[PDB]
Amino acid sequence: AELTPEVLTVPLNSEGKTITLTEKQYLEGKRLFQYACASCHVGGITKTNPSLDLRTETLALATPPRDNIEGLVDYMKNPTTYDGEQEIAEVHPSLRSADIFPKMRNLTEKDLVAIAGHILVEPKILGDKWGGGKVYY
Amino acid sequence: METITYVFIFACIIALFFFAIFFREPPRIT
Amino acid sequence: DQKLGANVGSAQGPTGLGKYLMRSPTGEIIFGGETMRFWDFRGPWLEPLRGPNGLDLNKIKNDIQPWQERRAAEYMTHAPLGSLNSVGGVATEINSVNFVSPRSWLATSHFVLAFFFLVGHLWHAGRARAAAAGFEKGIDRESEPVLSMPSLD
Amino acid sequence: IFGIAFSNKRWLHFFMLFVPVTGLWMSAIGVVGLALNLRSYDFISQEIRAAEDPEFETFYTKNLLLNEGIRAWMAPQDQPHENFVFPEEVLPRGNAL
Amino acid sequence: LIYPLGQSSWFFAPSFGVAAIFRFLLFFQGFHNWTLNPFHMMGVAGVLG
Amino acid sequence: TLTYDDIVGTGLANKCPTLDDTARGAYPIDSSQTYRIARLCLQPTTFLVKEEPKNKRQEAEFVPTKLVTRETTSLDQIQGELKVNSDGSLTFVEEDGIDFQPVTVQMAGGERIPLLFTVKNLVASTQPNVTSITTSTDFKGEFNVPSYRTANFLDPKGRGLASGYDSAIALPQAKEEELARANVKRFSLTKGQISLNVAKVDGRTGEIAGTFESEQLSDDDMGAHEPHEVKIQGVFYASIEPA
Amino acid sequence: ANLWERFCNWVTSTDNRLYVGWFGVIMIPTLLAATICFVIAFIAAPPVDIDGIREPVSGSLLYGNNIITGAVVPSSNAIGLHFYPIWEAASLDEWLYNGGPYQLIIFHFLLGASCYMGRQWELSYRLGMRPWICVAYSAPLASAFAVFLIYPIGQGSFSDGMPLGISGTFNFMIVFQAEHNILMHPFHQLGVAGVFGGALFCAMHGSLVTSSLIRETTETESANYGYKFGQEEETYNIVAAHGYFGRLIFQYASFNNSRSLHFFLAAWPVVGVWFAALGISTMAFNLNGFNFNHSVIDAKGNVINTWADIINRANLGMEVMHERNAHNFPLDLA
Amino acid sequence: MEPNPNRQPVELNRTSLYLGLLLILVLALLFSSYFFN
Amino acid sequence: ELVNVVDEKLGTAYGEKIDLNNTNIAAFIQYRGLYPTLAKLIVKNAPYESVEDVLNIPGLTERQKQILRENLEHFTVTEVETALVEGGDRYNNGLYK
Amino acid sequence: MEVNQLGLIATALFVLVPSVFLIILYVQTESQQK
Amino acid sequence: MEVNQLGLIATALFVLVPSVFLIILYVQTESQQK
Amino acid sequence: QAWKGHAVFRNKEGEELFVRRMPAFFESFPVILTDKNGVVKADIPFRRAESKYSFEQQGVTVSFYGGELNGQTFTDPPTVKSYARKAIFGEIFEFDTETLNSDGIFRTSPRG
Amino acid sequence: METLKITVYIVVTFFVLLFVFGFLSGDPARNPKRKDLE
Ligand code: CLA
Ligand code: CLA
Ligand code: CLA
Ligand SMILES: CC(C)=CCC/C(C)=C/CC/C(C)=C/CC/C(C)=C/CC/C(C)=C/CC/C(C)=C/CC/C(C)=C/CC/C(C)=C/CC/C(C)=C/CC1=CC(=O)C(C)=C(C)C1=O
Ligand SMILES: CC(C)=CCC/C(C)=C/CC/C(C)=C/CC/C(C)=C/CC/C(C)=C/CC/C(C)=C/CC/C(C)=C/CC/C(C)=C/CC/C(C)=C/CC1=CC(=O)C(C)=C(C)C1=O
Ligand SMILES: CCCCCCCCCCCCCCCC(=O)OC[C@H](CO[C@@H]1O[C@H](CS(=O)(=O)O)[C@@H](O)[C@H](O)[C@H]1O)OC(=O)CCCCCCCCCCCCCCC
Ligand SMILES: CCCCCCCCCCCCCCCC(=O)OC[C@H](COP(=O)(O)OC[C@@H](O)CO)OC(=O)CCCCCCCCCCCCCCC
Ligand SMILES: CCCCCCCCCCCCCCCC(=O)OC[C@H](COP(=O)(O)OC[C@@H](O)CO)OC(=O)CCCCCCCCCCCCCCC
Ligand code: OEX
Ligand SMILES: [Ca+2]
Ligand SMILES: [Ca+2]
Ligand SMILES: [Cl-]
Ligand SMILES: [Cl-]
Ligand SMILES: [Cl-]
Repeated sequence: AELTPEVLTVPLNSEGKTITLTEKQYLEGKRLFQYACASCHVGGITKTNPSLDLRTETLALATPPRDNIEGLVDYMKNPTTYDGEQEIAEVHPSLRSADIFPKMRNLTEKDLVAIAGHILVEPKILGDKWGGGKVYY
Repeated sequence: METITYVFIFACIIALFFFAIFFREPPRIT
Repeated sequence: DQKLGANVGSAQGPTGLGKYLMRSPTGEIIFGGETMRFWDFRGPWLEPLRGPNGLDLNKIKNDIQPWQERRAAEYMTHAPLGSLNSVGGVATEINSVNFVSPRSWLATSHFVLAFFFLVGHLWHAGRARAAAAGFEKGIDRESEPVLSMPSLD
Repeated sequence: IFGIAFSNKRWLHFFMLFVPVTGLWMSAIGVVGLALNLRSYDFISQEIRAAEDPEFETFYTKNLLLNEGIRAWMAPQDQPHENFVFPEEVLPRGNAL
Repeated sequence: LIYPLGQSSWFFAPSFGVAAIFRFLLFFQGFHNWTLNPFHMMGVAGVLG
Repeated sequence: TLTYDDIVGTGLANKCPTLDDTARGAYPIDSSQTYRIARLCLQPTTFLVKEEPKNKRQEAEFVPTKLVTRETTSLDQIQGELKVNSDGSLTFVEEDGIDFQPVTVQMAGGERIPLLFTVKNLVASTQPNVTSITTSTDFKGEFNVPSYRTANFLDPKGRGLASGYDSAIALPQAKEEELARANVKRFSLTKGQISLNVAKVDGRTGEIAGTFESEQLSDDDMGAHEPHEVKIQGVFYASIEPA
Repeated sequence: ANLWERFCNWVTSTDNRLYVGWFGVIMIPTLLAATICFVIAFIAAPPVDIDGIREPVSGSLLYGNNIITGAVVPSSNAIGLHFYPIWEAASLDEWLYNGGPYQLIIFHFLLGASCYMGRQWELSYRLGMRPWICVAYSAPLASAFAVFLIYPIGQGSFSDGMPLGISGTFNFMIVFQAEHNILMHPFHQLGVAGVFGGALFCAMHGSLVTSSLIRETTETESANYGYKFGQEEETYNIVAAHGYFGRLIFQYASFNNSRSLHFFLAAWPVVGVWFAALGISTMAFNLNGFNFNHSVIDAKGNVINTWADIINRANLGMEVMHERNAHNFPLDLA
Repeated sequence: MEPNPNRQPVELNRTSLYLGLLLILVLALLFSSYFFN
Repeated sequence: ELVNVVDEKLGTAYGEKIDLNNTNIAAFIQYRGLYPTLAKLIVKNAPYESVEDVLNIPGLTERQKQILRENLEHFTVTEVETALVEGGDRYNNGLYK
Repeated sequence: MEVNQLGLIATALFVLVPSVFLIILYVQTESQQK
Repeated sequence: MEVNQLGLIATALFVLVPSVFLIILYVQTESQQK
Repeated sequence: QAWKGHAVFRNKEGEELFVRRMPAFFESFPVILTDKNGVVKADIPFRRAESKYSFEQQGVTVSFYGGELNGQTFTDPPTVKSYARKAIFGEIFEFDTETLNSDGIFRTSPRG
Repeated sequence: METLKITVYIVVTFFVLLFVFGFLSGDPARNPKRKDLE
């Protein structure tokens, strides 16, 4: 099995458009996800709120939809609750709250895209392990 | 009855310690 | 859970003790679950919720600030647990986070050092005594102290 | 210091053979039993009491819970020829963990 | 030899490896409750003794 | 004014506030005004357990017991509506707070009696026409006593209600019938009763204190055995407020 | 001599059947208290709420235990590291419920065993011996400190100290594996090398000395009568022993110097066990065994399990099941 | 310690062994039914 | 005749749909737009005699009402079960991942 | 049959204890100097 | 507790039989000529 | 005493389900039922809060063929569960546990 | 509570004082060889 261009092809938006990430973008995404997110989101779960995970099916049912690059990039700038109802930048890392979450200060737009691509590609590799927790270790 | 048995064996072992120490055959240099 | 509508003062856990809040053995209101052991903990992010009688339910219900939520989340997810190869988290955690707390590095190293230094103390104190008294190299065959002592029995 | 002491060097050195050698031989006998699943797994009196009395707990009953976790959590990957599929809902777990 | 011979196959013998042997220890705990066995306990006393 | 550091480890945190002997006033109730109890505190001082009748079937007595779970017994920071009723009686409707404590007391001879000492969902009322709360006011009402363990609780053999095994797995081929009561966990929900006797009132501050007596069932171990009848006595404190 | 001078002479007397000494002045009462409390508790103590969740665990014989299941159960998680002497309890009944005997026992024991170590130095000094037997005893002693004191300190509770009982010991081990992956920790591995090797070298030394005993007896009597207590001449032929073992392996892998050999016999188990003790004492601060969970990954990113991952599955079983009613939140942080 | 002069050796001859074992065995054969009841 | 009330409830609509009177709050994550805002309001205002009564919660926006209408087919109501609603279990039922 | 469950140990010790006493005395008599 | 009803006699004879063997041998050793 | 007969488990859709048998290694074993292709169709859950395969949800029934229960069908979840628990042991039998005060725990044979 | 506490406190103090004064009572001299270590 290989990390192919098809594995690396993920939805760009809700309107049927895809983007094919390069192997280097995939590596950058893993690195940056580890750097900024894995302390709470290791393996696709969420340690401070296990009810919400990073599974693609879960992201699809989020409001606005988060199962695409644009949705995820927007989440990283202006995170909301699962129903879109409240903005949670004050308690969740984002560019808007880079003042209080200093690890977000050096993240560029390119970086956000790489992180977004990691979140979408990983379950294509790992299946149920991604967002599965210890049961699937 | 089980408890009695366990405590009885333990008590015998403690008595054995006493005899093995204070009533040992003394070591003698020949 | 309080954001979701739980009344955290009256929430009874599986054992009968409060799920979130309970009493210490002297009655102070403290966090529940296993952390009952840690009720002597004091920290700047927690203290504003403390009243005369311990954790204050009205302060908990009304006065928790976003900076407290952030800090508690940060600290919870940087607990000083991790492997020797610096995989952060519990022993069953998967590889992903490269983390061992400086507190763990500093506590473990200094326990090891302190322990071997106690050994060195015993080694050198016992040797200093023996050398001062003149028998650190062994027993004089022609003046063996035990041979001039009465038998024990 | 201790109350007793060796006085015979030949005995001392024989005992040094006897002890670890006898230990290893004993462990081997137990493993021969385990070849047949002939275990010391349970104390029957303990189980009869605990089955009838949900307040009765010992370190013995606690360790069996650990064993049941080990078995359920490790078997599917440790015994792949069995093709075990244990749905999340059947896995033994305590609260939260 | 004897242990796997009493079991279904060589599969359940120890594999020759550090971590593999550790797996063998934990298997014996979870499946055989081997710590509870007085023959293992005598083994422990002879090794530690 | 005492701080946490003044109180910590003294035992005072498990005590209700007291009012001094001069507090024998009256707190006026304006029947057009809405009211709340901002803080209700209950500090038990005695736990009594009704001995199980030998079989004589005379009057079984409530006997003294020894507390073994330390200074962890009081209910506090309880709040709720204090309604003024059309006949001038007052009704307290408990809303929230630290309104339960697991407590274990020990009878002569060693039997341990766990209970969920509680006023959960308390609805307590005074006599009619209470134009002022005075040292003659009393509150009487009932509360809910849920199972001492909640539904996830697992017994020492891993059996539970909302989780756990549903059988005695260590006795794979035992006949199930004799074990049904231990295997099938049940969740108790019963009523308790409480009287609050006002002994002191500060008319100016809205603070009242007195003695209470409550009666409720103890733990039934998720249906494995019969609960005991418990009588709890102690002191209380409440702050009444317009709201 | 005045009374104090006489008392000092008796205390430090080399003629007492059991040496007393100044360490012994502390050791004797503390060990007696620990022993007496332990015996009484092991037989007769009521159940103890070890995990502070009002779920008392029965440790004593009269309350349904046998020798294997029985224990003196650790003090309550509600107590934590708080000092809980008898006089801090409102009654003996409370003291017993909360596991007071455990603290009384382990504190008197640790004090007494530390004095036992000092007493070994002390007598060696009175007898004109070299002083380091006590340094060998520091290994098991350090191990006892690790499981009864240092681990509780690190985790914040004496409820996590090793129980005083056979099955309770196994419970401590299994939970320790779940939480620290001790098997994968090099200090525990050094410990195993220490005790397996200690046993190996014990059997080896026993067998080699026994093999080369000089003929002093007939076949109808024990060869042990060939040695007399206090004789000047060595009772075996070390040259023949070395001649044997040097050929078993090769000449230079065998000791021809008894002092060197006996030093090795002391050093191997003692150093290994020091590392064992330090393993427990450092995992006390959650610096844990090697974690190779999902370390091996294929070209696509599929996890390829190793034996480390199978260990992990066993550990998970222990983790999720231990103290099944004690955790309310998703992470076990102490 | 200086030896105790009151010490005496003890004897049981073979016939006494046989007589004693007979007493004990026959007593056991007699009383055993009552112990089992 | 003794019954496990949770197992029994699994044979009702509680085992098929989100029971507005009993189901733990995380179940509302299953469908778009319900969590956490509506989920909190629903649990807080339970029990309901019928599913449609959820539309009568005070303060709702028109948007919220429409989301509720689109999701009634995923809801049910059954009698309140003490074992499921005590302990604050509707907010935290001891299950994480 | 519903016998007394202590009858077995009672009988066994009733035989063993005095029998053993006698055997001890007999054997040490034999081993004395002729 | 529902223990094995033969455990008592098993344990008693397990102790008594070899202990008695040893006491017999010890005492007859002592009674041999010095 | 007697064979109860062969237990056939079916779900509400009428598909035959098969209880996974206990291997000799296991002192205890979960109750999991699969279709003929090994897909999980029913079980006895430990945690109930997220159960999807409970006998109550899947309408599991058991019918007996041969033995003492020949021709009988049970639909009540307690009874169906009870027989599923026994099916992990293979064929199901009626035992006299009274005569010897049997304790319910397996012992080896003279072969072992 | 209080009488037990005081009793143990006195007992512990007694033995500790013995330990300290004991080792202070010319301990280096209590050996079989060279006593002049002052
Ligand atoms: C108090 C001592 C101490 C402590 C607490 C630390 C702590 C740390 N160091 Mg530092 N360091 C130290 C001393 C210390 N170091 C020394 C002496 C050196 C010179 C070699 C260094 C040079 C150094 C470098 C270059 C780096 C660190 C790094 C780190 C971090 C990761 C460590 C790691 O992965 O260990 C791995 C664990 C081991 C190698 C195992 C050590 C086990 C020893 C051998 C056992 C000792 C036993 C005992 C003392 C021997 C007695 C024998 C007996 C028979 C008598 C951590 C915060 C890393 C980092 O993150 O920097 C930002 C890093 O890159 N350190
Ligand atoms: C107090 C802790 C403790 C102690 C001291 C022991 C002690 C023992 N355990 Mg037990 N164990 C424990 C805890 C402990 N255990 C716990 C908590 C569990 C969980 C249930 C277990 C599970 C367990 C299992 C599953 C087994 C043991 C076994 C043993 C015995 C191993 C004897 C041995 O050296 O085999 C080592 C191997 C040999 C002696 C075979 C010969 C080796 C040859 C000579 C090697 C030649 C090497 C050669 C020169 C080349 C080397 C090359 C190099 C590159 C490597 C011994 C009695 C074993 C036993 O009982 O066997 C009968 C066993 O199978 N234990
Ligand atoms: C050698 C005698 C000895 C020692 C050292 C101890 C020690 C202990 N006892 Mg035990 N006890 C003893 C004999 C002893 N006992 C006897 C004979 C009895 C039967 C009456 C008991 C009955 C008993 C009970 C019932 C209990 C204890 C408890 C305790 C603990 C707390 C004691 C305390 O609070 O003192 C406080 C005293 C001091 C701090 C002394 C200060 C005064 C000196 C002069 C100052 C210098 C000391 C300083 C700390 C440094 C040490 C010097 C060093 C450098 C050489 C401790 C482990 C309690 C327990 O175990 O709790 C869990 C407990 O409940 N004891
Ligand atoms: C109230 C109640 C009932 C309390 C009891 C509760 C309880 C938990 C009790 C514990 C039960 C218990 C004992 C459990 C353990 C049971 C168990 C596993 C037993 C093992 C049995 C067995 C046959 C095992 C087979 C392997 C075997 C033979 C082991 C023997 C181990 C052993 C005795 C080793 C020796 C240990 C030891 C301390 C030796 C000291 C020797 C000594 C005096 C050395 C000093 C010395 C050294 C020199 O170099 C020289 C020159 C001289 C001169 C000299 O002197
Ligand atoms: C069919 C065909 C081809 C046939 C051909 C066969 C043929 C003729 C072959 C010849 C050619 C040939 C030699 C080929 C070699 C092939 C080969 C390399 C095989 C490898 C064999 C192999 C795996 C070897 C492993 C090496 C090995 C045995 C290691 C263990 C030994 C080791 C590490 C020892 C050190 C341990 C150590 C410090 C011990 C000291 C401690 C100890 C025992 C103390 C006790 C003690 C010691 C004393 O010292 C004395 C005094 C006394 C008192 C005493 O108490
Ligand atoms: C590439 C790495 C970079 C280098 C970094 C350096 C790291 C530090 C290395 C540590 C140095 C060790 C020095 C040893 C000296 C010594 O012991 O002398 C004492 C004697 C002297 O040897 C005896 O020597 C005698 C002469 S004399 O005493 O030396 O003068 C002679 O008479 C006699 O026959 C002979 O046997 O040594 C021996 O008795 C035999 C060797 C025994 C091994 C000692 C090690 C201790 C046990 C191992 C620890 C256990 C670990 C495993 C855990 C279970
Ligand atoms: C501070 C004071 C501390 C005192 C504590 C009491 C210590 C008790 C020491 C054991 C005494 C019993 C010895 C009988 C046996 C006896 O009298 O031995 C005496 C014997 C003397 O050896 P010799 O060399 O003199 O004899 C050789 C010739 O007789 C050849 O036949 O010593 C040994 O054999 C040492 C090895 C055995 C070591 C056994 C140690 C066992 C430790 C106890 C384990 C049991 C625990 C059970 C717990 C429930
Ligand atoms: C609670 C702890 C209790 C432990 C106590 C241990 C108890 C030990 C009991 C000892 C009893 C031993 C008896 C010694 C037996 C014995 O030694 O006999 C012979 C003995 C001869 O003694 P002499 O004076 O000749 O000396 C010989 C010496 O070698 C004896 O030591 O005479 C007696 O002892 C008198 C008792 C007569 C007994 C005669 C009865 C036998 C006749 C047969 C009866 C049965 C058949 C009846 C058929 C109907
Ligand atoms: O207490 Mn005894 O074991 Ca140390 O971790 Mn957390 O706490 Mn409980 O869980 Mn896991
Ligand atoms: Ca009044
Ligand atoms: Ca029966
Ligand atoms: Cl999910
Ligand atoms: Cl556990
Ligand atoms: Cl927790």
